[PDB]
Amino acid sequence: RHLMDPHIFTSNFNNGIGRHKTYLCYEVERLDNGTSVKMDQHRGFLHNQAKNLLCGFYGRHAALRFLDLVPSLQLDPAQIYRVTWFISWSPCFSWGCAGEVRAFLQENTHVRLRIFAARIYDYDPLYKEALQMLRDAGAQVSIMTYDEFKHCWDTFVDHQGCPFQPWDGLDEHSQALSGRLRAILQN
DNA sequence: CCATCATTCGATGGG
Ligand SMILES: O=P(O)(O)O[C@H]1[C@H](OP(=O)(O)O)[C@@H](OP(=O)(O)O)[C@H](OP(=O)(O)O)[C@@H](OP(=O)(O)O)[C@H]1OP(=O)(O)O
Ligand SMILES: [Cl-]
Ligand SMILES: [Zn+2]
Repeated sequence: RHLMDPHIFTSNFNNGIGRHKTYLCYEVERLDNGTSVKMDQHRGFLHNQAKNLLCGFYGRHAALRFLDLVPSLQLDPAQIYRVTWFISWSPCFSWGCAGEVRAFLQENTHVRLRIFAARIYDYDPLYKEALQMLRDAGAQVSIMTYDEFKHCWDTFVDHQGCPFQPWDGLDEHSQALSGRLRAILQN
């Protein structure tokens, strides 16, 4: 029902250009005997609650906003689900975000998590430890390529019929990030 | 409250 402005998608998911915000598009699928049935009702997008020192508020990261909304998803404890995130920045360690996602996965063994990041959040000096902790908790940690960007455009954006138009350098940036993520996950 | 930055889950500066 709720779709993202095209300008907001192309300004926030560009994998060579940073913004001072995080968007997270999410999709939930049920895993059956062999198959997976797509649950169109369980998809949407959100962004971080911005830091706001006028109120003494040091923000709430997009990943923790997703954990906040999990109860409202009303996932049946008797079924197994795969959650996919398409997140403009990779999850941080230093605010405790990777830790809470790990705790979530340990507490909810019927939920399998897949994360595709557009960009690596290395402003956090412990960014490697975040990506390794999520992998160690059983999350698939990946870089967004053309296929994931095009899927997010097609699925989450208010395109009004406009096909995905890849930005210059999309493939080159995806490959370079893919190489940085592989070196981090080798250990 | 915006505007800027060729913008790292905002920091500044101007009014
Ligand atoms: O079932 P297929 O023959 O592979 O059709 C695919 C498939 O459609 P769905 O998204 O409806 O399943 C792609 O998604 P995947 O299942 O392969 O992940 C989709 O890509 P988007 O998710 O990017 O929209 C793609 O694109 P489109 O619907 O734009 O044609 C479409 O067709 P093609 O792969 O033949 O282009
Ligand atoms: Cl985070
Ligand atoms: Zn965080």
